[PDB]
Amino acid sequence: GRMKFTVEREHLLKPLQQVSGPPTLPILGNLLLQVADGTLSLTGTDLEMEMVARVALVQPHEPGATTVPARKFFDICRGLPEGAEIAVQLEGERMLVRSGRSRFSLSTLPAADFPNLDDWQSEVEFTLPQATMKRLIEATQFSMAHQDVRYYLNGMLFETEGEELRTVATDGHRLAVCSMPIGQSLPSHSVIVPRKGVIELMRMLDGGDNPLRVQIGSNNIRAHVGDFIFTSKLVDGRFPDYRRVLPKNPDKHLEAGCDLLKQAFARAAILSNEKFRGVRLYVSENQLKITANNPEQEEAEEILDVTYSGAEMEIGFNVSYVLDVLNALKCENVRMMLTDSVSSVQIEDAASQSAAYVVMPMRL
Amino acid sequence: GRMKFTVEREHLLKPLQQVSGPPTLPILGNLLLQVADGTLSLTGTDLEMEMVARVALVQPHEPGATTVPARKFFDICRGLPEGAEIAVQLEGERMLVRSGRSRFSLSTLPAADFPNLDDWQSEVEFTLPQATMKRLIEATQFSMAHQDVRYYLNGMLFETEGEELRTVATDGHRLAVCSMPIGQSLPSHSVIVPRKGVIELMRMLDGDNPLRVQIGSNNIRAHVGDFIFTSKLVDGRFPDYRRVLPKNPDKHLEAGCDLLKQAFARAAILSNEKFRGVRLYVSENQLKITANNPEQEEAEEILDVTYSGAEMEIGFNVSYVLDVLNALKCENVRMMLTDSVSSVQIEDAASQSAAYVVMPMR
Amino acid sequence: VPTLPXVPXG
Amino acid sequence: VPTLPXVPXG
Repeated sequence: GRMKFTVEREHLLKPLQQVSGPPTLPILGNLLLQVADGTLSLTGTDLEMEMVARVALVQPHEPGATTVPARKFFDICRGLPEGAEIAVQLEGERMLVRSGRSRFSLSTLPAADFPNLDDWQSEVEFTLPQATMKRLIEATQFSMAHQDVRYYLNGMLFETEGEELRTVATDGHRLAVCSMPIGQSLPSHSVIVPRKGVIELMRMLDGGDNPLRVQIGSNNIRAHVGDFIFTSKLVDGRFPDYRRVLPKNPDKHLEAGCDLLKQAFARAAILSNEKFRGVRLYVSENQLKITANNPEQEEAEEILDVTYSGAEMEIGFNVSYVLDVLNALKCENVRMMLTDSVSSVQIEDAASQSAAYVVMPMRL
Repeated sequence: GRMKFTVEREHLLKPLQQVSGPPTLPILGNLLLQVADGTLSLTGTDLEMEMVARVALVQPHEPGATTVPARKFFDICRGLPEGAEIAVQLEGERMLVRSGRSRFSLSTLPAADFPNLDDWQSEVEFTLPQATMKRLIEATQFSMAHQDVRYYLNGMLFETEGEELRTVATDGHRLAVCSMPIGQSLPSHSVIVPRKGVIELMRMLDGDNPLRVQIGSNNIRAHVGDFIFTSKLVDGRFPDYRRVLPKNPDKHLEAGCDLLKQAFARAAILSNEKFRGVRLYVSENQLKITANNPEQEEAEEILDVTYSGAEMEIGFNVSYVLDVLNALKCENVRMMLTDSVSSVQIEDAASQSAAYVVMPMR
Repeated sequence: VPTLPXVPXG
Repeated sequence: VPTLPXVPXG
């Protein structure tokens, strides 16, 4: 075709990287390039999610479209020297890229075969800081399942209610939930965002002062950041209700230092079973004792001063799940809410209820 | 036994890390601990090499010896808080570690079963700065073969001659050689250090203070501070790097290290993923690099260089070339060519201490 | 290794 | 992919 444009490397680099979401169909390894109305559009897709970037063209150009290998094109522009000028044109089934005395000829596929994602009605719409979205995902991402028969557990639930956005993730043995205000009256809506959507979501946040705008629409979610738009399919299924796995009346409240508890569990875990990773907790008046044994009959014991005045109790835990929660809390004091040795425990930051974590015990 | 000692975590941390740098035999996963004469000794081995560290015991202690799982003991000590004191004593088939209100009971194996390396006669002996040894290895390590049937190519040659120590590595396609002066009259000797020995050698380096080396007919030893490393040599015949250096490479090309590297890196994007072949056209004060892949895509680079010889075109594995440029970390590089089917020699334009030879492709 | 009581699933 | 002139081996 007639497509032709010339742009600075510095204006093309971040656009290219973001649409290059790091063994597919031939066309799906390519970016769609579109020149039109002083704008260059770059699109990458995998039939389930889609990333579009827009770049303003201040130099002469000619409208047109084509597709080119995404990674090769990004590596070419990234390999050029800082401040380089990149001129692009079409020549039959080839795209010629020129910068200085560097010449590149990339094979293309017609743009008419690049798949467009059909339209969908937005049902919920809101904007929130990038830092808020970052906190919601980092608080729960680790609890997601991976390649679970229940395809709905591989993703992360995104729930709206009143003034708050909520994320939930669970693999069947432990659960994480986190709610954040965003200062807008929103409808109620529950959707599941697949694992890869969560990742791509995280990738879009540049920790800048450009708010994030979300559109949720039954079977699709969309996110806007600056000149970037990410669209992903949702997972069709019913997510379990976190309210029904929260322990009722966990009246045995233990409070301990975040860091000291973590170091004690990390040390005990050295002599725990490599497969099951079980540690044993003995809770008594203002004292917590952690023990661990492995098939080799090695033993570890930790004693910590804590705040606790309830009944004595013995309870076992996968220490990896406990450490996962403590690292996600990044807290100064942690609160554990216990019921009995065979019931789930709720763990929270002692001074914040925004996030909550539920972990099932083991039998030892 | 009676073994017992109490030592600050900080005095035990780095020693433990150096010796426990390795799923083989149970005893080979264990450190040999020895208390004797106000000194704690930690030894780790893999049957082919061993590392020994010595720590001073300023607190009461009782002599004795045992073996304990290395990784677990290290992780326990490193997991204890800063400034912690670690008390160790034996309780039958177990070692008890105590620090604060933390208690650990590790299984042991008898020290009498920890394998001893045979004694050997030192034939060459010298000392040199750690930075010098660092330079010698970093200059050639990347050229070693990996899992080559020619067992002797999997290691690194260490050759003494006159005043210089030399290192040589090659995989049959490229070769690296680096010679440094150490200011001592040395006997001519040539021995092959195995791959894992080279790695451990680098681990125990930091870069001005001295490093003492002892080479024998079948073993090599290195002393650094309170550490002693010993490895078995590779029993074979290493090729002669003199016989692969091109004779009379009269075509001399000089170019910018960085500019040449970036050009090769861009061209490599469209080279064959398996063979990685790029083509170099050399002409008067100009170099042109081209690449092609099966999908018929094409790259081209043109650089200004210093060259006045006959025109020539020659192919290369662009990965081997980039490896050399990454190793030189140079301002200007010098390529010495002969013809399109002969090896090339690459060096830092302002340093002859290291040289690289790379065979072309068709 | 009992589970979170999802309904079903546990 | 010819080799360094090594005897034997090339």
